[PDB]
Amino acid sequence: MKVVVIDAGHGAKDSGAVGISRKNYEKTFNLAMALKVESILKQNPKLEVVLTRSDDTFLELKQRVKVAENLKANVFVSIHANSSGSSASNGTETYYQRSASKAFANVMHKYFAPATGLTDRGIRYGNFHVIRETTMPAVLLEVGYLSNAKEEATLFDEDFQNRVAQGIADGITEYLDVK
Ligand SMILES: [Zn+2]
Repeated sequence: MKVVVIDAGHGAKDSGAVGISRKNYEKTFNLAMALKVESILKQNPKLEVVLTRSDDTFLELKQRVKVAENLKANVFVSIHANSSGSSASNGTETYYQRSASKAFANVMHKYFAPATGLTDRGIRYGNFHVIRETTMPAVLLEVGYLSNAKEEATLFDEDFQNRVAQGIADGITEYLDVK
């Protein structure tokens, strides 16, 4: 089968970005999203879904990449939530670091971006360890900004997460052509 590695950014001592409300942590959002994407993709027998973390545990960047490399993942998707010094910043972004990951970023963004319904900030280059050191198509998704009051609430909305999780799942399913 085709192996899909889903990486929920941060975890444990690393809370990631703290929402403007000061009541939500990015790590919480990342895990909830990863678990939802896993549940959706698990229904596909042509896929073998592996999560770098399935609970609130700490994982070094090198460790997340090692799993993907060791299990020979076909794709790698790191899920994150963004933060800005200005509470006005908002939108969804998809990052790639290597040329071989651009096709996947394009397909992923095609289904992922519309699902968030947030401002489409497009596909951008990002020098992030997990998408740089990986050798298979790898993208990092910054779903939305936790620094924006309305957007933070939206990212922690159950329906939003389910819709976006399906979009992320579609990006993977479509790219791997396992419909
Ligand atoms: Zn992050």
